[PDB]
Amino acid sequence: DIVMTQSPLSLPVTPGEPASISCKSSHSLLHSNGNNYLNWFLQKPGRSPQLLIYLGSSRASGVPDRFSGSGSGTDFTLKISRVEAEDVGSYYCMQAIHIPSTFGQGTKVQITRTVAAPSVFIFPPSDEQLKSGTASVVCLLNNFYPREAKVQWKVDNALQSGNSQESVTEQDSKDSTYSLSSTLTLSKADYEKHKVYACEVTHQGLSSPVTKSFNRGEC
Amino acid sequence: EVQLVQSGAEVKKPGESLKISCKTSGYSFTNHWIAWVRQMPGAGLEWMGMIYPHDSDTRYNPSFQGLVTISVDKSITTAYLQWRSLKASDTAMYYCARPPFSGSYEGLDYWGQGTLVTVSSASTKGPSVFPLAPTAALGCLVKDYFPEPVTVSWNSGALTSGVHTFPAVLQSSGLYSLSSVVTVPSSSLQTYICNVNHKPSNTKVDKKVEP
Ligand SMILES: OC[C@H]1O[C@H](O)[C@@H](O)[C@@H](O)[C@@H]1O
Repeated sequence: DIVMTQSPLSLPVTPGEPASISCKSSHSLLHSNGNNYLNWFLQKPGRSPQLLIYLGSSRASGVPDRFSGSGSGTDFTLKISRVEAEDVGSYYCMQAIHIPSTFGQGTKVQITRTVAAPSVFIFPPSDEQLKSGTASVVCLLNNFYPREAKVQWKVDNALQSGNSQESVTEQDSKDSTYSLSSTLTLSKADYEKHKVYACEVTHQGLSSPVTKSFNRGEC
Repeated sequence: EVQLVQSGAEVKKPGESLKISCKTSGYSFTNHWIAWVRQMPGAGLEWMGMIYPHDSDTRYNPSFQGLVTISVDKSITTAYLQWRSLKASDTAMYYCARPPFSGSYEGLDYWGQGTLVTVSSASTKGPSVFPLAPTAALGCLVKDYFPEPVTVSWNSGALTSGVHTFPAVLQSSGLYSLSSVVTVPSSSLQTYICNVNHKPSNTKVDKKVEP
């Protein structure tokens, strides 16, 4: 099989600036008929791949003309002339000269923006859930940049570990930020043994860590 | 307009057969190859094989040959992908795809929206939906379901700005959980309703989120 090598696998870039991705095949994609059987695709989060360039250098219908492809033989390049915020996603090359068709591993384009602090919100467990004997405490970090962020749970000022999980959204297509949720899970029995529940957030956009908290039962 | 409309998400037991569908419209069905592509969760793309519907000519990836069969039904312009005996490793998203032009295979252009296949011994479990009560922030916690996926919208799709629906997290219980949040003007606190659908369990919930 033909091996497709993409580089870089991660590509930071600033809107307005040019960007370019390399795709190198182990074998020539140049057909006897003169065409290179190499297509480029963009796969945005939660969507199916979409054609950008086919047969080496033909822009597909509807693709903005800031996208272009070039190359021949084994070395190919996708070039974005002026990156937009909406271009975040993963980019793939695919060869169609040899069965089975094979893809590059994908290049994840990350959109650079200014540092942005999270807005932090804490949510006590609902009365409905507490009926059932479990307590989920949720801390939301909204619309921040860059992605690195530390969430520290504290119960009666005791540092928690091993009882929380985090989920992070993909970069927003308009403002290029991330959001994160952390869920602290305790049994109703453990939740009722304590009063102050707090999540402390550390992030580049914050001069000092920010703590949101509540007292159980008080509102 | 070209459409590749794939069948819905599937949960099957190991050892079972499975056939998923790709309903095409908007173009000459008989003279365009249809290819099938696997995407493992958060991974890349693997080409499985393809079929030319006119004469059901097929070409397979040798690593999938014999494990799957591709076929068509011209009378309803539909292509199929079939496993004789599902394995846990077949849990993945599957796409159908079509080349830019009729005739000889030149690569791919149009892609279907994908079909999620989950191969599991476990029974389906519907979520419990709990409120995250309130710029203010509010949302819904969709807890303890299996298999993926769930969908969440706000106010029947009328509220889209400021919504973040998080990737599901797999909990130590072996069940998924996810949260959906929205930021809204503090002054309104308007009626806010999260619409949760977990089709595998016929679970549908419209929770009103109030302070
Ligand atoms: O990011 C540019 C983007 O423009 C459109 O909105 C999308 O539909 C994609 O097809 C394309 O890649």
